[PDB]
Amino acid sequence: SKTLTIWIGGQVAELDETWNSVIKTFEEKYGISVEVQLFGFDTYYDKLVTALQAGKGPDLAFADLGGWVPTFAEKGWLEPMEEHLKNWEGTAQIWPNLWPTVTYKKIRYGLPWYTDCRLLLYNKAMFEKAGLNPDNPPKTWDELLDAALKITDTKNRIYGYGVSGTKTEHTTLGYMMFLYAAGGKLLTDDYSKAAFDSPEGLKALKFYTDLAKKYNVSPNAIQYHEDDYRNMMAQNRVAMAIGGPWSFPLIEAANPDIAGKYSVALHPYDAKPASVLGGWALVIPSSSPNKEDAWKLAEYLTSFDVWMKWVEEKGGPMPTRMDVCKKSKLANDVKWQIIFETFPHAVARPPIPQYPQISEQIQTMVQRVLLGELTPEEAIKIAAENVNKILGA
Ligand SMILES: OC[C@]1(O)OC[C@@H](O)[C@H](O)[C@@H]1O
Repeated sequence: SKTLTIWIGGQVAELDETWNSVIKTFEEKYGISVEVQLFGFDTYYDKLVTALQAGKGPDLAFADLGGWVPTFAEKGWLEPMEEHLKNWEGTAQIWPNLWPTVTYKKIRYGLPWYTDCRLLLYNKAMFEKAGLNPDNPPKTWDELLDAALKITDTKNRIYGYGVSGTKTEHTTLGYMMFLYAAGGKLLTDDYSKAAFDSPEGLKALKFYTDLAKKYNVSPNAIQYHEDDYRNMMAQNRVAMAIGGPWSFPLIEAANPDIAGKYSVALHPYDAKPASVLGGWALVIPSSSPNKEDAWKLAEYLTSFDVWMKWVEEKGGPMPTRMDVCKKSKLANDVKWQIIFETFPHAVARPPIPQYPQISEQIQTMVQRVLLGELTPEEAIKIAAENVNKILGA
């Protein structure tokens, strides 16, 4: 009596014409009507939590691979998908580093649908205009700073490197990119304790925020993040940001003339190369009255034919299926060589129910420094203390 309802969230929800085509094909094939709701990234967690707490909303929902599935599963909000995955042809094709991201107490509660890792996204034409070689992007923090300073011309609203400092996950991810590039870690290996209140973590915090505050190579970091910077990049106003394969269809939609005029590279680093893992899974709420049809939709959406067509048309994000990654023409593109080589090393946000609260502490830490309310030393002390209380609660 309830129409099958899917909630699609995050940046990929902008590809609404592609989604409509995909869903219509499903309806034709299965004779099941689908109610679709699309959600922007920045408020999607709060909306999804609101619904799951109430026992209402979707039969199938997007959930971030960055800790949401363990958080929801711990509460009993999600239907287990072990039995379905055991019987599904596709299971052995999902990149294996993705299964821990949707696992709670050795049970899988989500089906990874797209994935990514984070990289330097940069604008070739802007490098060239500044007298830099586009095909030789910065490899180190020192080179990143030099290139960012050389490109920046704030008087003409031109910026070398966009720093995310909003109260959004992008800011945590930005800090993590620099933390791991400095040879630090977010939590201890057993997740019991904060690990970022270290000399490495301080160095990362100071450089990430200095790019915005001292060196002034970013638009206002308190107001803007990765997705804003990608759109500015399409206008040739921001030369470098953190991004990845989801960025590709989106930047090309914003400015079709930018095709071929942007690329990706391993993000510049200090002590160690770093990348962070991301993406979205499909989950079925335990309160759904339509659980079997919801699985049928998940199965269809994560099928070979659907993902082959998606990649053919849109060129991103990265399929969670190995066979599509390997059999599609993605590998012909140099952008994708870099992605496939980096992905297996990408570090994961901790797959624990505490993660969203922890991310909130990292966001606040960065913001308070950017706002001049706290020194990096003061901010990182407080954040780590709060994370340890969260983990001990
Ligand atoms: O694909 C980009 C993305 O949606 O950005 C936000 C992250 O939290 C997600 O995991 C994903 O990487």
